[PDB]
Amino acid sequence: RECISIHVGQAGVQIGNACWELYCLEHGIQPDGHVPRAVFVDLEPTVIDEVRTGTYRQLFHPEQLITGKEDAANNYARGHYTIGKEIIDLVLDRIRKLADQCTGLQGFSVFHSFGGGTGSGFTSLLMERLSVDYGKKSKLEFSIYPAPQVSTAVVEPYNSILTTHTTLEHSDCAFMVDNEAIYDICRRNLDIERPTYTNLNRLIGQIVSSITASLRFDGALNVDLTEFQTNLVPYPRGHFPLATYAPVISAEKAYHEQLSVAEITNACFEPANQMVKCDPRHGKYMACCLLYRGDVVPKDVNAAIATIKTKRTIQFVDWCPTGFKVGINYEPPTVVPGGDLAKVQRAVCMLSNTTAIAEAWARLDHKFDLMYAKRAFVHWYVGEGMEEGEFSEAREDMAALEKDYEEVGVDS
Amino acid sequence: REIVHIQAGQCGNQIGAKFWEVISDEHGIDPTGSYHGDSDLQLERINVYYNEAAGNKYVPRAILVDLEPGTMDSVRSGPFGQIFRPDNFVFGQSGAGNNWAKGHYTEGAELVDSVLDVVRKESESCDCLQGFQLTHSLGGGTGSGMGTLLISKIREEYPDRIMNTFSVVPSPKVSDTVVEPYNATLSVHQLVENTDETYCIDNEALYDICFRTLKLTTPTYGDLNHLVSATMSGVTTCLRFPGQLNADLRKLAVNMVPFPRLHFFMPGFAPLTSRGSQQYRALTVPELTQQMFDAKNMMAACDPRHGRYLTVAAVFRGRMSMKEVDEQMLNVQNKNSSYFVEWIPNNVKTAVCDIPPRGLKMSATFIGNSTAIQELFKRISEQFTAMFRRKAFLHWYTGEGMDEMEFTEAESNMNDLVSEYQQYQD
Ligand SMILES: CC(=O)O[C@H]1C(=O)[C@@]2(C)[C@H]([C@H](OC(=O)c3ccccc3)[C@]3(O)C[C@H](OC(=O)[C@H](O)[C@@H](NC(=O)c4ccccc4)c4ccccc4)C(C)=C1C3(C)C)[C@]1(OC(C)=O)CO[C@@H]1C[C@@H]2O
Ligand SMILES: Nc1nc2c(ncn2[C@@H]2O[C@H](COP(=O)(O)OP(=O)(O)OP(=O)(O)O)[C@@H](O)[C@H]2O)c(=O)[nH]1
Ligand SMILES: Nc1nc2c(ncn2[C@@H]2O[C@H](COP(=O)(O)OP(=O)(O)O)[C@@H](O)[C@H]2O)c(=O)[nH]1
Ligand SMILES: [Mg+2]
Ligand SMILES: [Zn+2]
Repeated sequence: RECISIHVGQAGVQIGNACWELYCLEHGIQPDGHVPRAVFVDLEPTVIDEVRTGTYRQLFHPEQLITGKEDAANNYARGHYTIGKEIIDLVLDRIRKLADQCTGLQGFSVFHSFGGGTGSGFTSLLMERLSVDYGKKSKLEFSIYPAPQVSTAVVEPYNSILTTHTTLEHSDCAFMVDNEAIYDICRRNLDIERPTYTNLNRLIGQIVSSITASLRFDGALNVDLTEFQTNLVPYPRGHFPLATYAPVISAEKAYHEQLSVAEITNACFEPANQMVKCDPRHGKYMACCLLYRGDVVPKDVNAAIATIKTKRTIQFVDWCPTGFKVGINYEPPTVVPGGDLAKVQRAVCMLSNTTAIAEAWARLDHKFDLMYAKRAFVHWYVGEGMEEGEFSEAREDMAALEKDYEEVGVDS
Repeated sequence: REIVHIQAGQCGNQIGAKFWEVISDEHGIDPTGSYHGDSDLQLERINVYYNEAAGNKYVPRAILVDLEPGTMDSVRSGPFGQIFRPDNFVFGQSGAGNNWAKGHYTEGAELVDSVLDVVRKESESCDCLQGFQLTHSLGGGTGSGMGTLLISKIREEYPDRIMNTFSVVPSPKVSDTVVEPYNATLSVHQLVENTDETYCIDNEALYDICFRTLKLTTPTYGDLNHLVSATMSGVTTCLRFPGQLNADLRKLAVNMVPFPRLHFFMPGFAPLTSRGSQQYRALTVPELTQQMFDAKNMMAACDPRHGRYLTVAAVFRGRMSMKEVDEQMLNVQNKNSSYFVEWIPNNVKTAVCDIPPRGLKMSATFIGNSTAIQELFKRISEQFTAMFRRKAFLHWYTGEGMDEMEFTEAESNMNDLVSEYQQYQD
């Protein structure tokens, strides 16, 4: 029934504090109410401390807040092997101590930031140690994969080609939200050149609320977590769909809010609104899980979608007749009291697997090579319990992820 | 986390006074007083530079190494001079001769053990050690020789903790000493092989940047020092503050050093406007990157425009949009694709603290790893040969128990170091 969550890496923790905020906010549980149902991991104390100093301070147990005073290191190796190792046990312990206390759970919603040290590496083995300790569950990892041109870390790809290959054979469904492609939404669909990280977080903090929160919440067309991976992954590769939200209108500027279904659903497939720089440049969808929430008439959907199924310029895979999982919830969304999110009475958090990422992975793989081609910051990992193996052998890994996402599509 | 500063030589020392003059105020620590901190955040992370004893006396955890009493006895007899626990003063009343050899093999080699002693008392302080800060000048005895030894020993004692080095590489135009390239070439040698992050500053790159970027007409040393100390505060201490995207020595190290040499950077501060007038506030952000990335404004002597970059780290510290930050950096990376090296898709390492420099609204330290610094070790290396060839003031070295193969060694080494760096400019 439940779904634990492990927010790993400063980012996964910032986003965590955010997604965790939106929660109580739409459940009437102020600062000090019940008890969360997740944990927080980081090898840099000062960040988890922010959850220990700032807002939502006492809504957590100093037990579900793991820290390694030591060093973060923007390098996979160190975070996965060398350092990150020391903490893992302890980490697990909570996701085994928190996993027990419950009643027939469904899985762990993992929150990490692909291209980091504590986020890429660590998790790599966290999800790793999970796939074995609970192979019998769902492993949906919600990632924030590398901005297409606006990356931060100098190594980023090293850290992301490595978190992909190690987690690939362990996740159930990996959701992806592109940090940059979300900015566009903040520039083009909300207008603000002042987007603090605290915003992107409010956003995913939204799209995510549509996943677990409301879905695990009764409705006219419930959709379990398992449901996802089933209706969402055509193949064992921990396939990565993309998150998209519909009413991303500004709560100040424009106001046409009352945008009946027929509109908000069409607003999902236009590439300028998908929290991912993977513009459907060719990527044929192969399965979409349209999660609606608020006042929505099933016919409105079983029509708004029909209209789409016949737009053709939206070309769905061949081997897939119908790939539209319609998830209907009741309670409308719940916008921050005064952030910058419109606040409509219905939304569409549609996520999907698109042959599109054939790109995004490509463009991120290429990156890697360029540097590896010169070993660049390699000495930083080797000296951290890794080898020419793990790199070269994780490169070959993704290689067959560029072929995979190619074969499962583009062909009939 | 933590670090333990090291004031090698007079310069490195003189600067200590300025690095601590600053940092303290950037942490509300009065002479011997405690934390008067205008805020409450300038305290949760202080440890990085102090120690708890009394309850109002957080003492800087640095080392003051020097073979010339008068110096430390000027730093200890002035302003903040009375905050260092006397135990910190590792003096060498000997003749602090201006010979690299006199402070690395003969005179300094003795005072070393009585230093390492303390560098251990401070390291084994508490919590977890990160690395050590090292200030000095590569143009003298107590600086290049004895300080370059202090590290060769440090890096044998904790090849784990990092080693940032702040070197005052011999300014071009005019040398404030004569053997300079001797004391220098010999210390850079030791650097390229122990510390793993070096920030090279040039007394004349400063003047310039201090007489034209600060209409300042009488730039006393105190100033130069002050400007420098401003950068080393943005680097370390800063990142030991919160931030949307914070880093720390390692991130800085693990994002800036593609190849083990250690490589040297060139620090640059952001708001560098003259007092009254200039107080233009054009600091939205494009103004800071405008600054940081220009030629002038690079504490180094060489000009970036004269050689690609391998890595860059804009360590900003003042509330800004992870969008207008992450964005700007890009155009910058495209307007100058020419010089920014290609085999690194994203050279730049954007870092973002929150709280800014006490009295300012928005700043951003720049730590550049450009291939341009090739054209400096060249300089140094040249000066050597031109004088080595004739063994100029060599008797002051050998006569101090040195080797004719020692000088050969260093030059070559550091000389090769020039070579390599070009391997990327191409
Ligand atoms: C009324 C007002 O706003 O005054 C400003 C000011 O006029 C200007 C010109 C300051 C001023 O700085 C200088 O004139 C300067 C003198 C020698 C060497 C270098 C700089 C200032 O003195 C410096 C001072 O800086 C700080 O307070 C920072 O926290 C800074 N502190 C120190 O350097 C410091 C100085 C003395 C004692 C202890 C610390 C800092 C910067 C980075 C990291 C840590 C601390 C500031 C904003 C000002 C004055 C006071 C006029 C500027 O410099 C800095 C470092 O902020 C010079 O260009 C900037 C722009 C500022 O607006
Ligand atoms: N959406 C979003 N992205 C973030 C946030 N914080 C960081 N990121 C992104 O995630 C990556 C940064 O990872 P880091 O913060 O460097 O590292 P980490 O993953 O926390 O772990 P370490 O490297 O060990 O510190 C970059 O690509 C950032 O753009 C956040 O709050 N929200
Ligand atoms: N920025 C700066 N440079 C200094 C200071 N003092 C000496 N220098 C420089 O250091 C070099 C001389 O070395 P010195 O410090 O006297 O050596 P030592 O004292 O024998 O170790 C010259 O290039 C000077 O410009 C200072 O307070 N600030
Ligand atoms: Mg972190
Ligand atoms: Zn309307």
